[PDB]
Amino acid sequence: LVPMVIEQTSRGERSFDIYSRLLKERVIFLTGQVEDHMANLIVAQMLFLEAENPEKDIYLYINSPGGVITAGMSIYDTMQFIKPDVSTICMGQAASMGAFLLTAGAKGKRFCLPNSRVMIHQPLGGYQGQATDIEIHAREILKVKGRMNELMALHTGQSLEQIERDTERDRFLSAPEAVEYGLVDSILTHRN
Amino acid sequence: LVPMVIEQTSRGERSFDIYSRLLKERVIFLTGQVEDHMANLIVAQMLFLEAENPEKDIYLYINSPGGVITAGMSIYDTMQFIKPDVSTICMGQAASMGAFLLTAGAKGKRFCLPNSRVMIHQPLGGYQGQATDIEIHAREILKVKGRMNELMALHTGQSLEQIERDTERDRFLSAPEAVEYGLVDSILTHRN
Amino acid sequence: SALPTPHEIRNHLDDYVIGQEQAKKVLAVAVYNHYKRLRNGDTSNGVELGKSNILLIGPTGSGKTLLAETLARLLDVPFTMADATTLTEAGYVGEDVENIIQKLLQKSDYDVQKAQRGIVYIDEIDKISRKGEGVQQALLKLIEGTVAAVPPQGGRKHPQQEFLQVDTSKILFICGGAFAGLDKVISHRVETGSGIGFGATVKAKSDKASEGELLAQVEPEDLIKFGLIPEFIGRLPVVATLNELSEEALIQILKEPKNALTKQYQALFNLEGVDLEFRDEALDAIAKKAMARKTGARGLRSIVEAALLDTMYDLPSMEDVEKVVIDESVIDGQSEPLLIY
Amino acid sequence: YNHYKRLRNGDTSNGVELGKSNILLIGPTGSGKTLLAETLARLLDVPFTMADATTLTEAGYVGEDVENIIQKLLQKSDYDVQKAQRGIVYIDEIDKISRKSDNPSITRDVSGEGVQQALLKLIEGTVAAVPPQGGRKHPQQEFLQVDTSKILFICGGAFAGLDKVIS
Amino acid sequence: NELSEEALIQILKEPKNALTKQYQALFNLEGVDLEFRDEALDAIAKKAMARKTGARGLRSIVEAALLDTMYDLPSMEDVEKVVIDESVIDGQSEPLLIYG
Amino acid sequence: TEAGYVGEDVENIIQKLLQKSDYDVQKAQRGIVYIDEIDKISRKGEGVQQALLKLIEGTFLQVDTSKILFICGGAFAGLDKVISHRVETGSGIGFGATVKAKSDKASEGELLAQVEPEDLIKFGLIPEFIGRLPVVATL
Amino acid sequence: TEAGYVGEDVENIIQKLLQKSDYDVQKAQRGIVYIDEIDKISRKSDNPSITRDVS
Amino acid sequence: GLRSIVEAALLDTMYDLPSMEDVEKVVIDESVIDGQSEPLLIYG
Ligand SMILES: Nc1ncnc2c1ncn2[C@@H]1O[C@H](COP(=O)(O)OP(=O)(O)O)[C@@H](O)[C@H]1O
Ligand SMILES: Nc1ncnc2c1ncn2[C@@H]1O[C@H](COP(=O)(O)OP(=O)(O)O)[C@@H](O)[C@H]1O
Ligand SMILES: [Mg+2]
Repeated sequence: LVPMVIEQTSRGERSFDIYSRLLKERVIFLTGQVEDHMANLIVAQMLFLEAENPEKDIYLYINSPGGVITAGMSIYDTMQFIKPDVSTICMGQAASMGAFLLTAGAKGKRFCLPNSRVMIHQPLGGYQGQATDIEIHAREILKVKGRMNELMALHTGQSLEQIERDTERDRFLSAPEAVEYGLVDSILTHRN
Repeated sequence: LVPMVIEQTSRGERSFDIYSRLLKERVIFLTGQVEDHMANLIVAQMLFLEAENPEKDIYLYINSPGGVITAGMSIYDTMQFIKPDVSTICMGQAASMGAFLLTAGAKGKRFCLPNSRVMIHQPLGGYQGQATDIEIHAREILKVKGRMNELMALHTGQSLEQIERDTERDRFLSAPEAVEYGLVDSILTHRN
Repeated sequence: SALPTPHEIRNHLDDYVIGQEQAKKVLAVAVYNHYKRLRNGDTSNGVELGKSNILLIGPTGSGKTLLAETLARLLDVPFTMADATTLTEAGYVGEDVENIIQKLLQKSDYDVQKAQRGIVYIDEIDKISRKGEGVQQALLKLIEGTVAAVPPQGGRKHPQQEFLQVDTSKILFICGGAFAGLDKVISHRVETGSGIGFGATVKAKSDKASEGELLAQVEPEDLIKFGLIPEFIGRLPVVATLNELSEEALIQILKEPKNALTKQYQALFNLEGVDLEFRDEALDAIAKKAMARKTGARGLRSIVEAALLDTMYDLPSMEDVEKVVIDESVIDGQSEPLLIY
Repeated sequence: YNHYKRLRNGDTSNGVELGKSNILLIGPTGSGKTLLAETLARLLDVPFTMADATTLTEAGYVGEDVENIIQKLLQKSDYDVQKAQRGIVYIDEIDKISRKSDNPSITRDVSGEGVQQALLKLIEGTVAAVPPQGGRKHPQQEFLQVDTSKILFICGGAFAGLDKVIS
Repeated sequence: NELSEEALIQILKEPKNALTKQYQALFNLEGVDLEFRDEALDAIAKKAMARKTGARGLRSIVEAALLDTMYDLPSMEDVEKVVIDESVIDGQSEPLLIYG
Repeated sequence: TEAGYVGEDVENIIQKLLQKSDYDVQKAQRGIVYIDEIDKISRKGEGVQQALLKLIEGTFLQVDTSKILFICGGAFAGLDKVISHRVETGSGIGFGATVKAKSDKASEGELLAQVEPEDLIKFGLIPEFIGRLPVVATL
Repeated sequence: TEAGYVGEDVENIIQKLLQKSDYDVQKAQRGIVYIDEIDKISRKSDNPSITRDVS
Repeated sequence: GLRSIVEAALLDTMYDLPSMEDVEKVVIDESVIDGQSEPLLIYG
């Protein structure tokens, strides 16, 4: 069960959920697998924060084992669309989509924990049916990989070819290795 | 599980749901597989906005992998029947039904993000039973296919024969490619 | 002594206040009428002319007080003010509404004729709307005439000892306040009802003029959504909105006025024989400082004073100095104005 | 008309003791409730004073008392109890002293029920305890006595919500 | 009983303390007549009912329609009379100032 | 006290300085008047601040309040808190950059040095009271 | 009680002392004044400001 | 409550009776309390 907390204000005391309390502070939690329901929920939160203060940073904590690719591209567009900078923090585990959303943050505001794990690979999929349909789906997923790698190279800064070679198979990287690859800008060990 | 937020005004503080708070701003979310329960619920949101103000635009954010044909067509008649203009936004994925509901939006108000995928195909169906019954259902689904294409070609501006070839089989299209077909009018990348 | 035409009142008000051109016209005719009647008790008929109250709905640090204060000082009449948040109904610890009349009589110097021609200025009307309502009910009568009972004391044992009455049907009640949120309420009634989303309109381009033009379209129905009871709004027929002080305005606000902070230092430095100048670049920096702290023009006095404190401590200890030119770096504290004699 | 008659017949030589009928004005907002009171004084030849119930509180509190109403009537009646005992009153906003559905009598509504409980004898008749002095009269302990058994008392309000109760 | 549109029009002309008689008396101080077209009064009544302001809102409506007019009126001369009309209330025209 | 009370009045102080001035308006015109005990009457009494408006504006032979400089000492009680409500800003619950100094203090005298007119009224002061105090000395 | 009210005034404290001092100004100003129950005038009112705390 | 009934029943009667002339008696009946009828005047 999610506990409740009280927030003291001028008008008095207001009760909020633990997640709701952090939402007021421009902090969104990305937990579990990435699906359409979760992604649409996070998008509504991001747009909501823009209305209250379009000039303040937004904090996005990412902890996911991965998910559907369509959902991730939806969130990536939102980060580039809205004016305020989005700070992405990886805590625990970060898969292909988690990593792609991690490097899509504002340049210079990408943090990572010392014992955090980052995993990156190429998109997955499949199709069962006639050969003509398989060819169409085969070209579709191929375009997604190229579209994702091109964006990954922009934020990381590495060349497009390097992204292809390193993403042929699952690639696990730690916090220090992420900086060299360019997936993150700094590592948070202790306050100050 | 769903976070709650508050809207501070002179009257006081009121706790609202993240999805409910956006509904006040004439924003509807279409997430997950299409079904009777979710489709009917969306219709209720459309009617409620019409009652409050029949002159303000309605925003429809679509993210779905497709679904039942009958359930999807219910929304189309609801958007075209009421006076308010309905804005359709393609986010992440849009299948035959999701794309059908996308081009059905108000002209000049159909937007789609750059990293978005759109798929279109002929409607699906089936029936097991006597031969004479199969002919009835087989003849009915053909009307649906032709009826749906006529609407797709009219809103897009393309020709019916050209659309039939495109929708004969699964056709994947990107955001810029969608504009050529006429499914959308513009692409949103950044504010202003 | 024929009262001055509104044009004159505006031209005069412009001298000490730059901007808010629409509000100036409203507060010129509105008060020219409120006094043209008082100086003519009869009307060559049996008519009983009424009163028209003014509601100044402006943003914070816009100068609502300044307009009221300046309007009274240009003339020779009593002027008082108050704060709705420091008042409450009867039976509660909160200050009673009758207290406001006391201040008015004090300023009037124990006079009724003068007090009848006074201009009270209520403030902070917002935040006491529904969900309080009781406080807004009492004021509803005072603004539309009330024979109040005020203790006749404070003027060295006033000869009148019968709870001296004061007619409140001739006092211009300029009830102001900064309605935080009204701008959004109005936008949902005059334009797209979408505040959140990809097609909404987020206010982040520092469009300080937007609120001014938005408030100009205010209507009574808009106030009902804010909480204000319909009766109170009806008592205030005249409404004048004030724009938001822009960056260009700030630099301008202390340039033209006869009592500008810049000119003030020029006057005292000239008395000692030294000249004072303020490069326009310095002014541009000051403007950004005031927006960083959002202290309107109240903080401009502390900015320039702090920047010139050190300078004043050294000028009397010098000789042959006859000119000073403040630069942009002087205000931040990294430079000292060059002494070119 | 009836009031004026009672004045001419105030001697009441006839064994009967003519009573008084108090009015209760109910009207929508902005309809003219407080306007009719101000318009009647323009022609009346007897002391008439207006008041408000949103400023009245039970006895022994910081707010106002119900006896203040009779003090305002003397200012208009040149402190003549006889004349003041044959005047008309108009209590505006009589709808704001109504219990907020507090039928259980949880607490003391000094601004609601508390004020109503103090007027039950003023509208009927009682030897009111006028405030110490609000006129030429210098002392305070005098506590001028006045009878309110021939003083009409009009009460007007808006009763926002009563329309639903009726339906 | 709640006031109706018809009642509002009657309130603007019949009452001895009507707004028209009040503003008209004001314009007589400067030696200029103030005329109010009957068709204009109907517009004001509809506005009040649309704003839910009642009789008190009438003054507000008139002030907005006669604000600019009185801003220059005392500073000018050779103006014998003014004729307000429905278009003035709508805000698509200016009151004609007859000279004489 | 109030101008209608029996206790010490504002006119009383005018008399006090008149004696020191030798009944010379020229002397009492400029002579400094330091007001002490101003930190107890501070609005939480309430009536005193209202009874001081006259003395601030300056309302026997009456002596005009032309240049008799007024001063105050320790007037506010919790000004430091009011200042932090208008100068201290940042974030609450979060990581890194977000401030995490809600139970830690840095300096008390520094806050008073950066006091703003807004903060003054924010504690309960009135415009005229501070309207005639265009300077501030932070001790 | 404060001065003016119907209650006793602080000035009478010195009068009591004079009785012990036999009206001798010198001995009077060299006496000791024990004020008991000083904890009873610790004002508890919630800033009413209408009336005064005579005690 | 009785006073309310008599006043309401005779409210209209008192508003027009003083203006009228040549009237000596008045008789109220049960129908007047319901409003269906009006109280008659015995002129003379
Ligand atoms: N146009 C202007 N010219 C000069 N000063 C201005 C102007 N607008 C605002 N101010 C400043 O605003 C202050 C008064 O604002 P204030 O009374 O605090 O408004 P409110 O009480 O409504 O917030 C004054 O100190 C004045 O210097
Ligand atoms: N029937 C009416 N005739 C003329 N004026 C009216 C009428 N009703 C309301 N008013 C106007 O309304 C104002 C008084 O309103 P008020 O009597 O306080 O409303 P309410 O009685 O609903 O509180 C006056 O300025 C008056 O011109
Ligand atoms: Mg009324």
